[PDB]
Amino acid sequence: DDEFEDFPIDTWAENWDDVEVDDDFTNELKAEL
Amino acid sequence: PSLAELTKSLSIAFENGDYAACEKLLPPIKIELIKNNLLIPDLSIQNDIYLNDLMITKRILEVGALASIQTFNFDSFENYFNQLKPYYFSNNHKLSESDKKSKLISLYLLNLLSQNNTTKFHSELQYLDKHIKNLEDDSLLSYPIKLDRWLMEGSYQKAWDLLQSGSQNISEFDSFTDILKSAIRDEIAKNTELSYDFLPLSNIKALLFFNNEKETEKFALERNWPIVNSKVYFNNDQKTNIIEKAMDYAISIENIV
Amino acid sequence: THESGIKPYFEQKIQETELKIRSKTENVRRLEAQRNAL
Amino acid sequence: SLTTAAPLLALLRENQDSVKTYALESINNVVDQLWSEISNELPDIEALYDDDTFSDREMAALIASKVYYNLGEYESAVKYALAAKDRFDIDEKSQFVETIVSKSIEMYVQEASKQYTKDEQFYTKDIIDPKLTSIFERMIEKCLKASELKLALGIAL
Amino acid sequence: AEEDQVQELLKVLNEISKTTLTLDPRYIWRSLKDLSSLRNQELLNAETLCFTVNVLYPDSSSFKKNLLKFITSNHKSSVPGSAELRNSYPASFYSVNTEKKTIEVTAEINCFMHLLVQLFLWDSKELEQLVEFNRKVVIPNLLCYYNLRSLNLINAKLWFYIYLSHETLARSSEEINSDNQNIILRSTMMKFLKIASLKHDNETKAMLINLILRDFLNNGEVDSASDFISKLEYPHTDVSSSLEARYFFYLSKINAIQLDYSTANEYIIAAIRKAPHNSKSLGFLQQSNKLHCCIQLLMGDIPELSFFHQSNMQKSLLPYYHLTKAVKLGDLKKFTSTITKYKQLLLKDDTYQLCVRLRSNVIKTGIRIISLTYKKISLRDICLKLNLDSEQTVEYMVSRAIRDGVIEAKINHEDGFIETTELLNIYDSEDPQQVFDERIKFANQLHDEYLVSMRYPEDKK
Amino acid sequence: DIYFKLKKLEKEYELLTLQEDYIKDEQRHLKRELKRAQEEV
Repeated sequence: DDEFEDFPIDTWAENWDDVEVDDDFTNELKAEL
Repeated sequence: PSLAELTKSLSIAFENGDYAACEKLLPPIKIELIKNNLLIPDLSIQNDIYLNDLMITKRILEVGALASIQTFNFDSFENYFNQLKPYYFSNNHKLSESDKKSKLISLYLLNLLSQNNTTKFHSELQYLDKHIKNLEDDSLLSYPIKLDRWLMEGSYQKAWDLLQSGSQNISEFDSFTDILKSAIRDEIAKNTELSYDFLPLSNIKALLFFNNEKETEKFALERNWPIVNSKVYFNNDQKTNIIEKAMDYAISIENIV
Repeated sequence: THESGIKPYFEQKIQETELKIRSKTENVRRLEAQRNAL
Repeated sequence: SLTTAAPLLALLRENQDSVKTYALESINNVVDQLWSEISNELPDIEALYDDDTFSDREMAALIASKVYYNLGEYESAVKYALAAKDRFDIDEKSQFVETIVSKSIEMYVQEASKQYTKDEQFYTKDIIDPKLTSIFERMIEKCLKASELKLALGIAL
Repeated sequence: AEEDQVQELLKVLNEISKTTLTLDPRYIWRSLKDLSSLRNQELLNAETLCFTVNVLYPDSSSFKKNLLKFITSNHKSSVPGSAELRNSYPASFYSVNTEKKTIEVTAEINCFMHLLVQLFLWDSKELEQLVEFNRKVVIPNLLCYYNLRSLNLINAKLWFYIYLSHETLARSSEEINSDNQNIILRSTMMKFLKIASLKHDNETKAMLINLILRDFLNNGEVDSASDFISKLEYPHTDVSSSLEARYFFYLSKINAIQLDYSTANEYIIAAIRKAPHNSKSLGFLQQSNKLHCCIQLLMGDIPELSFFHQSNMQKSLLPYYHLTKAVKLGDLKKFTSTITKYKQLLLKDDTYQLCVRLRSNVIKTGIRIISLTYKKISLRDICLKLNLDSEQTVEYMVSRAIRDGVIEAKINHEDGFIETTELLNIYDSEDPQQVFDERIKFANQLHDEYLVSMRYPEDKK
Repeated sequence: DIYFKLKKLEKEYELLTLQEDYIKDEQRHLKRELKRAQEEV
């Protein structure tokens, strides 16, 4: 059991990727023509 | 003679551009430098009398290093920088100031890049980062760092520009222009030997950053590329497999048994 | 450390032989266990 | 003091005997802290010792022996330290002296065993390297002065 | 309340006292475990160490004078008490010095008292006189004096506290003589390291190697450290797993800054596996995981974006998470924005030097993305999708990339198209041979150590 | 004194080496005779 006092604790003053969203692409401009 | 007149002569010869005269003057100085015990900045003694000659030794070594670099004496420049190392990289505020510090360190880093010793370059870059605040802000120190980063990326177009734009900015890097440009050119040649097939020589002349076709053809002949109609065609231990591995697996299985 | 002459000789060699004794005694005890079981 | 051995190392290539002597003297007192960088160019110090025209080859041999001893090759350190002759101290309080003496007597015992294997009658008055035999004899005489009769007899056996 | 603390301390010292008769490495490991336990609740407190020293150290012991000077220079409630209790305590607590025919404090006992003094000063934030003690007592009088192989582990923790206190004082304050002090400390530590290696102990050499490496890294000197470890062997015997983890982490640092990323990754994974996962070890684990992430990114492999959602380590990996996202998307603008934003946090972890080197890898992975999804792609479109400049820069980058392993492609200057070829089937070459050989090696050595550990209860059966 | 301790430790080591080689050889021949006895029974 070592306290690891040389390395201080930093101070502060089912999932993989899919971090972006496609939103409403729709793209009805093709349907315009 | 004595130290002071030797320093005066060294300074005058440097201001006159007589680098050979400076290189002649240096060996006499070092004997009395040793006699006065000034070469090693002894940290045990903090007497100001000892300190006042430390910047004199700094000046002497800086002139020695510049005389070496202007006389194509990279080895002697390395030796003088090593002798200067304790003076610069120390907490001694009176000792660790020099208007020529950035120039000397940048010259050392460019020399390290010229010897294509990238490991040494990165290690010393970490050293200088830890020992100097705001490393990237200094343009003179930024020069070798930028030349390394843009070379690692591959944007030699921004690197060959920097080498040609170095010009008078520091006025000492002109001694290193040839070797760095040669390294850039041979690196680009290595890159092109594997990527392009049937590359016209006219585009090669500008791709390799050359100036006239004759040097391009000579360089291609040095690399042994055929020049058929100016259309360069590049063309171009561990263990016995199966046996060794299977036998070793059998040995490991049966030895422990 | 300090001292020199004959005494450091025998002290160091005794230390080396003691380490050899410890490791080899452990190995011998393991081997004896397997031998006795078999 | 110094944090890197390169400052004093740059002197080791130069020509003037005075700067070589000063560099060898300075490195000897600080080789403890920086054995790695000094060990990087060990051929240079070895060649300095090899040259006969040098006026301080003994200190070069001693410093090379210290570097080798710090490395781990104790036999080469024993070989070089004996070649340092008078420069290699025998009575100073240091781990280097104790370890070099112990390894020297290691080698002396092995070589004398070989000698008595082939030349059984005697170790012979001069076959062994004179420096090693002299060191062994001086060490056992010193232990005799300290009234270590039993250990002296044992090591002689 | 002082009485119970004194009795507990005396029980601990008796536990360490048995080694003088046992002459064995045991009875000190349990002592250090109980010592950490005592420091956990501060049961050593204060004014009880003074009582213990007064009733234990005889006046003939020169160490007692300096120890009393340093623990408290004002408390003078010198209790007579057990002043006659000399033969009452077991003889393990003393030793009749034949030189002067006087009893004296046992060597291990004295070292334990000095260690306790170090611990009390460290846990009272009294750093100045802590470093004064470091430079005045333990170094010049204790460590240089006891040439015994039974001390061992005591010297390791003592050295650890010496270096830790010195570094904390040096970094915290700002003086001008710290250079010579640091040089002297490094020289002393390395001399003691050589002495310990020659005396053939194991824990002290390992701890001194760790301390020297930490000093080299904190100073910034790297190449000297790289040559230093290359000419030494870190023993794997009697060494606790914590020391191994420390050494492997520092070795990973050293091999990482010098562009040896494979070795750095292997050593950092070994360090991660060799470290305790208790809550008290969280800081070291976090500092190692940051570097593991940096090494994985720099080697080319993109870390799986779920270990960023780990335990309490998760709150500090956010800058590295954004960097990983920027690399995965291969966008130089986002990478530059993240680097500029978290520059201070990246340098405070001493990884900013490593992280700036990621700029090349961003270009490499961008070219990999635009070469895996484009059999034949116009150079202008490559430039646009790479957010870059005129055709020449793209050509230079591509020519660099294809000869640098990645992008098994081919460039033709006719009309700006990089006609990349297909990928050779990996299950047609000798690479699976190598992968399976590595796996078999690991499994076989694992089974071998498994059997060698299993074998002992056969005798214990 | 010290020399006697060194020689005694050397003798103990050498005897122990004898013991180790004995035990290894006996392990191998116990394997052999175990197979033989299993067959004989």
